[PDB]
Amino acid sequence: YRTRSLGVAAEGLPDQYADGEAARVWQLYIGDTRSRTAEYKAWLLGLLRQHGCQRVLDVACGTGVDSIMLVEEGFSVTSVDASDKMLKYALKERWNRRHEPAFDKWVIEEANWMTLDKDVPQSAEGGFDAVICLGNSFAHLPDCKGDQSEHRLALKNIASMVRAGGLLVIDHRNYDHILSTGCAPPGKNIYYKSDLTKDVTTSVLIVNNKAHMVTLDYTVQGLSKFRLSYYPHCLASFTELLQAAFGGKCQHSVLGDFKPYKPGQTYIPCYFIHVLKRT
Amino acid sequence: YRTRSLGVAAEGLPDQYADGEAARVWQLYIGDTRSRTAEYKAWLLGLLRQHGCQRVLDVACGTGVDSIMLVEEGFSVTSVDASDKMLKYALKERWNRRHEPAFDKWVIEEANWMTLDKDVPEGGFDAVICLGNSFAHLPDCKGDQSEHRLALKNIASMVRAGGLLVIDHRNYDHILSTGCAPPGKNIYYKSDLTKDVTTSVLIVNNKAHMVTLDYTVGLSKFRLSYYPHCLASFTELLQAAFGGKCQHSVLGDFKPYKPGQTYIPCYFIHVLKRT
Amino acid sequence: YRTRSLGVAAEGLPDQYADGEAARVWQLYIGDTRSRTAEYKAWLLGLLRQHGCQRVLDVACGTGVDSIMLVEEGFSVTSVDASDKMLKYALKERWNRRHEPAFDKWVIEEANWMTLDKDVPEGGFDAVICLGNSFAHLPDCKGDQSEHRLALKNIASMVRAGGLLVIDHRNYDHILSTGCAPPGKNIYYKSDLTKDVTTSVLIVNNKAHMVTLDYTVGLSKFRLSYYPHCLASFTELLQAAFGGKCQHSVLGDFKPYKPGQTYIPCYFIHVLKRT
Amino acid sequence: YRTRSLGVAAEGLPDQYADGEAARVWQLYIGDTRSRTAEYKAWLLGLLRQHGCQRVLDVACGTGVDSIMLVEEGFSVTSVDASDKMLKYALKERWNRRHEPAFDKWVIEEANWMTLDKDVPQSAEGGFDAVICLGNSFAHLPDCKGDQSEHRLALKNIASMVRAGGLLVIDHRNYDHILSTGCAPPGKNIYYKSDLTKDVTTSVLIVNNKAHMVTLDYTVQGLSKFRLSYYPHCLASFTELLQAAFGGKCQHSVLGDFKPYKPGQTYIPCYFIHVLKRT
Repeated sequence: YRTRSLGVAAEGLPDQYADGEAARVWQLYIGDTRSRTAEYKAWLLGLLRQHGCQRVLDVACGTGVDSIMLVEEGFSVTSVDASDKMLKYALKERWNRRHEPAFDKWVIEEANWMTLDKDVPQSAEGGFDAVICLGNSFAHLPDCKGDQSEHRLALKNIASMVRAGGLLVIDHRNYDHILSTGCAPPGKNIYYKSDLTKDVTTSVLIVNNKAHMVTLDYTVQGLSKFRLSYYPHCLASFTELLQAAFGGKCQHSVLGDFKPYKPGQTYIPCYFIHVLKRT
Repeated sequence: YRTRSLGVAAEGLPDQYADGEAARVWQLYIGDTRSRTAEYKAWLLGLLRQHGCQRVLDVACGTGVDSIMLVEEGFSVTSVDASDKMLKYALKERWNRRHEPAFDKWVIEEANWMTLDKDVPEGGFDAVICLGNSFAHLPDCKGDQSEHRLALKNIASMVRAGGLLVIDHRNYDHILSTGCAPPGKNIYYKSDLTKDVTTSVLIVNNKAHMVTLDYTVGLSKFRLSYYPHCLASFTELLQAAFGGKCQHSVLGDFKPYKPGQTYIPCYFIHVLKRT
Repeated sequence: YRTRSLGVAAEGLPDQYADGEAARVWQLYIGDTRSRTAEYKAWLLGLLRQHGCQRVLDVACGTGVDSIMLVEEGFSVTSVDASDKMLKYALKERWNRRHEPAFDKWVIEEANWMTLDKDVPEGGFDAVICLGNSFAHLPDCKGDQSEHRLALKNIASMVRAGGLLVIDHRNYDHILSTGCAPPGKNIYYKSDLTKDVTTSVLIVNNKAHMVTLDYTVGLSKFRLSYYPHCLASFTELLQAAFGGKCQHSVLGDFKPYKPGQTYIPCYFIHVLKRT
Repeated sequence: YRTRSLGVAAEGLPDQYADGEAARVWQLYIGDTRSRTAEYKAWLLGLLRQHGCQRVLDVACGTGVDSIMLVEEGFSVTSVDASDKMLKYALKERWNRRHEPAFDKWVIEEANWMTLDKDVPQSAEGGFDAVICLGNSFAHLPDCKGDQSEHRLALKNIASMVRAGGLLVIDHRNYDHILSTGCAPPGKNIYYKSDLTKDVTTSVLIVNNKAHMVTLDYTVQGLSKFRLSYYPHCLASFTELLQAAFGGKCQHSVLGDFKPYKPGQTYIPCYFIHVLKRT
């Protein structure tokens, strides 16, 4: 006997778990995007301009921080997420600078990976010049069914957002390394340096000999604790998933931490970033 | 072993229960308010202009529908709610008409009853409204009503000297005594959904303590709960909230209410003026 | 991600909730029955011997304390319950006096009301007893009381031609109307624990539907729930269970009950004889 | 709003989860102890008689099947478990043969590992001749705190049940092998052959690079599904845990599937069985 159904709000009532220890401390966590690194800004801006990108779809924009950078650099951006919880900060900022003309034109909407075609809006045009999905968000999507086919669908829908000749930019942490050291240490984000000091417990879940989940239990120092989970995408496999998603008719390369990656290199990157161009 | 903590979102992941069969029927319920009755609009507009109210605080604005009416009628409105999931529709609409000047000036923020002083953004508000039976959403978790006392004190303190509080509650005198909260009885917004409602009364230690409605409305279920505030007792809660320096009257369904009258109202609305 | 399914034990592991602060206070509650009142013993023994009952079925024997009395008094008793956790104490005691011949012959098995025919182990029982307000444990999950109908039919069918059913329920007429189930009022076993009880009444669609007692008794909490059976309605349930071929009378606290009497009883006991 | 507290029964009511899909199918599972293997009976009986054991403590007797064998072979047995759910079948059988004199003397009680000293009863004597904990039950005990110290305590208490000169017989599946193939296949129990046909999903949980849990999700064929978890005890470590438990004053050896085990041997045993004698 719950007093209200799961997932239903009520006027003057916080939504179900808004108020808990874990929530309060996770918000402190997605509120540390106050230092975009210089190397990241110069590489994303450089890639999108080498390719003549003007219209960009930011998938899983979260708080909207990559997107605000884009809007400020003159791109025509539409930014979507499934999480209303995160989208609220994006929408706030647009509203604050609602009065800068670049931000008037900023499009922000709700979308889900699984229905991404129906959810995203597409102008007197059709087809985005580049679609970005960065910060290791794709890995947030679990393989609930078991065979990865939700990953297949999600990547098909993202794929289909990319116009002919356009780019998909999409990253994951280096799960090869993680599975093999058994750790996902903190302080490694190459997009935004934190200055929070954190401990992390790393839990690796292997089902029937295939890694299936990586779960990180954070302690941040005011001592507090939250948990986030990821699907451990191995490099070789993800590349394939992406290839399948454009049906082979594409050009693919791999960066490790913004730089070209050649298998065997001695530098072990924190992140792998895939840039595909639709042919 | 949850895979993520309760209450923590993730890029490209629906928040925890956004997607359930209850949620997706409750957002049809939150969205069936497309017909503010003529009677209500003429009453609220009347009461606010009779008193010279200009700057208004809408507490628990939910989708912002009363507030949109106020913005359109030339009031200076700040509208708050605790629920981000309802506030999202208010924010959306402001954004869409962001281009009308009245809506540029519409202020919308998060606030919670228990910290209302710190949350809301000068020398008071002229009138503060809390209508649609929103106050009744607030449960008495502790047991002694000490959270309604605090909430009311915070709402109270939003009202400047000489200003108004308008605050309503469904007629729980009558519900408790028939054991039923029937649907179709909102005097503010006429639905055209047809619904069945199961009414559950929870009495703790001989005091009514909760009223829980299980709706059926494409057939499917959700549940909402309410604290059954009795008329005599609410009046007292409000009187305590201004410390007795106030004047109070009671409407039943927009009309003056005299105890004993034969017309049994669906809602009681208190209008208080701070002295 | 539970680590083991709900309801599956494991060598050298306490079953799921055996160890909680509620459990370990409820087993103090199940164990405070060390004083069967003189009045009760003289009544039940009297009623069973008046009627010539020899072979008796104790339904919902719990710790087996009424049954132990019967074994000691020379009856041929089979005692069943659904709960393994309460049945464990019955079984223990039989084992300890396994060496007295009366206890060798004591039959103790698991059974559930809903399949009672298949579960209990010839040509009927002489009397079937269901005392201590155990029947009221059975909730009306479906909504229409169709599970009490089935249960009663199964209990009924345990009673041979010319035999008795003795079955009681607390006075829920009176509880519903004061809104309180006070403690200290068991007429079968006097506690000397001191307890506070919060009484919660749940009324669905104007029918009382559940009574939930939150006990406080070294201070700590547990909760038990009950279906509030009203006297007039229970009588009918029982009449339907024998198909009308039966005779029925009502005691209030071991004494004849005439509607209107000034003595308001704690318990109603039905004694029915199959014809 | 639960209607009764977790863990409290009521007359004429099944206990909380007694009735579910999972329960109903797990009972089918511990009801397959109808074929003790010949090799096991001849080895346990032989070991206990080589050492002159007469008084035996069966820890985690579950349904009581090893114990009934012992009572029938003339041992003075006391059999304990924490699970009332399993103990119920042991108690049933004793009651049925209550009238055989060997079974009259059979002692059956509730005990928990963590309080095992206080819980078990000890005759006009003190100290059991041998204490057995077989069938991989010890592995049922989780490391909830994190540092294995519950294992330390539990093994101290079992240890302390063993009289001077007496034996502790205590086994675990071969978790070395399991962790390394990522599988715990079915059909491997060397004590009781099943004739149920089962599929198993094997899930390995590695926390901060130490294996922490092995969770088995069974499907049995009437198609039904239940889950059981285990702590993955590695051979080298368990031996140490046991050594620590007698404080070094003991004699230890290891069997693999009833036979002597020498590290490096080509036969990979399903189970490791430790026989320690207290000095």
